[PDB]
Amino acid sequence: VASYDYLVIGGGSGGLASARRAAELGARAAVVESHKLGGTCVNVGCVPKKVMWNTAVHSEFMHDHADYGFPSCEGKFNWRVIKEKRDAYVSRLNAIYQNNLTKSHIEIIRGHAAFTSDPKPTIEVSGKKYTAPHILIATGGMPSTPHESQIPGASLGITSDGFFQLEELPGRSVIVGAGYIAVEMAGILSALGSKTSLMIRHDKVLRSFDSMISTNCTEELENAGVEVLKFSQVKEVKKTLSGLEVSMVTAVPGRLPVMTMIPDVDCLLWAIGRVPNTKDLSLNKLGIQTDDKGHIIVDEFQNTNVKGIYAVGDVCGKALLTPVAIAAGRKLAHRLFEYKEDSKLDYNNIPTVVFSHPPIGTVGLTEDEAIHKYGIENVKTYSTSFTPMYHAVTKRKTKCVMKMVCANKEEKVVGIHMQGLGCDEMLQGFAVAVKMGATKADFDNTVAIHPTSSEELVTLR
Amino acid sequence: VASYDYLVIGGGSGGLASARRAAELGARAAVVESHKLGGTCVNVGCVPKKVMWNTAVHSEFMHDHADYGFPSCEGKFNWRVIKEKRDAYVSRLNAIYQNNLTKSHIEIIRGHAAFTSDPKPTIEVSGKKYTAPHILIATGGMPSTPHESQIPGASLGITSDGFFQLEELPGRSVIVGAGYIAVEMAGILSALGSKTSLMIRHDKVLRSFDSMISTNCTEELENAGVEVLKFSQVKEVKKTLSGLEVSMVTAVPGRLPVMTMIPDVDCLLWAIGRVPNTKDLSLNKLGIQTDDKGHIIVDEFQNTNVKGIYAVGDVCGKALLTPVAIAAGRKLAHRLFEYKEDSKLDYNNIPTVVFSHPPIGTVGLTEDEAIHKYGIENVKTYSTSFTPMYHAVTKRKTKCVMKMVCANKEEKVVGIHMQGLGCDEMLQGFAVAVKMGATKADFDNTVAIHPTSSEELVTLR
Ligand SMILES: Cc1cc2nc3c(=O)[nH]c(=O)nc-3n(C[C@H](O)[C@H](O)[C@H](O)COP(=O)(O)OP(=O)(O)OC[C@H]3O[C@@H](n4cnc5c(N)ncnc54)[C@H](O)[C@@H]3O)c2cc1C
Ligand SMILES: Cc1cc2nc3c(=O)[nH]c(=O)nc-3n(C[C@H](O)[C@H](O)[C@H](O)COP(=O)(O)OP(=O)(O)OC[C@H]3O[C@@H](n4cnc5c(N)ncnc54)[C@H](O)[C@@H]3O)c2cc1C
Repeated sequence: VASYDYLVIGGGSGGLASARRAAELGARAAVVESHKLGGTCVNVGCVPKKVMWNTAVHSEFMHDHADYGFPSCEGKFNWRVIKEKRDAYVSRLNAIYQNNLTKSHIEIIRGHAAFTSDPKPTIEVSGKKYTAPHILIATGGMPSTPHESQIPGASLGITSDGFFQLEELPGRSVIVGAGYIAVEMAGILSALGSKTSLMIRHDKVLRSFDSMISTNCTEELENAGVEVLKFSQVKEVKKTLSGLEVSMVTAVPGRLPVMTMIPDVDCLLWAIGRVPNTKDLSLNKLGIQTDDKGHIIVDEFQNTNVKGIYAVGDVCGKALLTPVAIAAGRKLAHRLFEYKEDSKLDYNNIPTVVFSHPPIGTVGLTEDEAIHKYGIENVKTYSTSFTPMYHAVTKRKTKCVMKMVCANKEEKVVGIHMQGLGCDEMLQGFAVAVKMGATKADFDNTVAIHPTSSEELVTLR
Repeated sequence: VASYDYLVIGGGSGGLASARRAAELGARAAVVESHKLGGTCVNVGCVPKKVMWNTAVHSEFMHDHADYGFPSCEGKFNWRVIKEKRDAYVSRLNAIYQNNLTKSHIEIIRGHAAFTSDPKPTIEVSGKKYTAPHILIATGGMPSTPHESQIPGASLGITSDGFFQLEELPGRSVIVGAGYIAVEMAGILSALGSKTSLMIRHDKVLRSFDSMISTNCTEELENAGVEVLKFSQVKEVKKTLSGLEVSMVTAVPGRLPVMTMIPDVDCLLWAIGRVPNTKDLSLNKLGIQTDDKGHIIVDEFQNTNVKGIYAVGDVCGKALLTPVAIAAGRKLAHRLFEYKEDSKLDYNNIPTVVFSHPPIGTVGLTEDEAIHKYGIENVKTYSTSFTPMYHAVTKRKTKCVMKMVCANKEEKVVGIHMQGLGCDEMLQGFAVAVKMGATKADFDNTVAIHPTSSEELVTLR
């Protein structure tokens, strides 16, 4: 039984981040990974997605070429040209991450880990046993898919994982789901040329975001050529002579339901949710607490109900973002190996960017959350809607919407929500400001940068 | 002699901003303008420049089309197509600004204003006299040009004003100057297809910016095809049979000077400086203080040496930016008509974006200024240099450089400097943070947004 100071299960965003900071602090650490280092983000997440988003953005701007005095671009997009370059980039990143580990003297145990029946917390990878006074579970999650029992022919559709395996652009695609992953996929496919439909259970996408955003995003999707099928869901899917045939039910409130068949579908993409990767961990062997979805339960310090065992990242089911897994993993390493018992991550004011077209940026409370926390009487919001200067000379147009949520008489900025060109790189700084507890006065007393879209946020009235 | 509560001379950024805020406070105001409302920024500055920058950005991205799986774009840029659309946009803005004035009940006195010999401060516009207890001078400035006496044939070149009158793309252009206007002009002309040369007196451009920026910007200019002629200056210009012939002297330190002739130049653009517009104001009639450049001297409250007379904007020669003129103008209106005697603009931490390729963003002190203000021992800087993810799949590359200047043990962020894709919309928020007095810890405790370039600033080490 080989012993280490720190055993990290899962070589993804949180695991690697935690292991590397620990090693820096003098801990003898080891990382267990059954697949490719970098985890979900690097291999089938953030990275390949951003590359594809940059590709879609190229398509959109190509539509404006003539408006800007250039000759019209004619071409059909060649998917496998970009797919190959994308795959290669991911390969380079994998090699880099391995190198980072070796340089830090972190041992890499290749294989699938599971807890043993042994008294003191111990795991087994390929017959060999390993243990440590501190063990971190950062196994992440996977795409959720419907059961054939509930939706016949469900296994005929793909998930976001399959999306990155596609070698050709699907002629016709149907995406099911209304979360950020669904929105992003629909946006990329549509911009690249696929006749795309997005099937959502209600009337708007991203319903957990501020109402101004969900409303605006749904509209922009439609303006971009995406067919948004509201109040609908798949009843069954079947393989026809040429492609799939999707049977769906549309039940608009105050109306009679109606069944519809969508034929000649080349790609059915399920983007309905994520499930934690805890099934084959043998967590029961140690009695580690989980909820009914399989998420590991942790306190504010990432502690599980068992001493010496922690969890961070997607596996805990809260704030499923790479930077959050990373920050939580680092804060943990500092608390354990630098003995800063107050070291933990504040899950409030975590910023998010959704790579739609245009992109969405958000941080803090939505107007509704602020109203429930401070009371309608104490919440004031400021907002604006304009057409970015970039479209002053184009026939095609997109909008830019911004909303600031303030609380109390001091007008503390508790939330910022926006969608528009450049909003993806615009958010970070304001997020710092909001984390610092800025008030509207602080924003107002900052000289604007002109001409930009960002200056609108410091000149709201 | 018609009397008002507030008389504003100049209908540009600062003048209009001040007049409108004053009216809001109940003041009976009037604005004197001899030309087009909107001033320099709207008519021959920020606006038309940004439109042209967006056009140049289109050209750059078109070079990457093939790399992103699209068929190569072939076309020659058609200048007058964009010039006409640009002119029209400026026309719309002019109409809008006039409307804004009327709606606020601000009187517009068309004509050139000058102070009279009259005791109490009075001005005359087209024979009629006007007065007020408070008069604001916001006449801005104009492009500086060499005297024929010093540089023969100087009048053969154009200024930034002339640049916006160009109806065709110059085949060969030479820009003289090393400030932001020169850099921007060179960048646009070069990207649009003109064989461009930038003539600078020393070895780098933007020498008043942080050394990392001036160095990087000079390199990027060269990588973009701009011929940077260092340690050179024009000796004389003459009109030949086809275009201009520029005679220049290149005096590299530690070398013998050498004269060179640049033939077939279609456009010689002087971007050497700006002179204040105070010459025909008859300021002497009231003994208003100015420096030897013609700039009106003011205290921290925009007061001139004469009671009841103020000045803001480019005419005062400090921080020549539209947002600064606007903020100073508004702060003044609040002090005068809302009686907030402490109302004034803080000229520290004013953010600036230079629309180069890639764009530059800066706010606060450069490393050298921080060292002179706090001492080498108390100044710490953090920086990084990387290739934006957007170029992971392109043959063409640009870099992204970022530098954070911290002071004292607390590591207060006193300066942020960067250049790279997206930096134009990235700065505003960090500027708010810096204005609030953030420390490196505040930046470090803000969760990153991934994948973006902006996340690099909150993960510096
Ligand atoms: C399509 C999509 C796009 C996304 N885009 C973004 C974005 O753009 N920005 C963002 O911030 N987030 C994004 N996310 C979410 C981000 O990918 C995850 O939040 C992040 O990867 C979670 O980090 P993790 O450490 O918790 O898990 P993971 O990264 O998933 O790593 C878990 C690792 O554990 C390994 N593992 C599992 N079980 C064990 C075992 N029993 N033993 C050994 N190894 C094992 C898996 O192989 C894997 O590598 C994206 C998610 C996806 C699916
Ligand atoms: C090429 C260039 C690009 C620039 N790009 C930017 C940028 O991108 N962002 C930025 O922030 N800044 C930019 N600037 C600087 C910005 O244009 C000025 O900082 C800003 O216009 C100054 O405001 P002002 O109120 O002081 O003067 P102005 O805008 O110049 O207005 C002065 C007004 O006074 C009028 N006037 C003058 N004399 C009198 C008189 N005797 N009576 C009656 N009317 C009269 C003039 O007609 C004019 O309209 C740019 C400058 C230029 C030249």
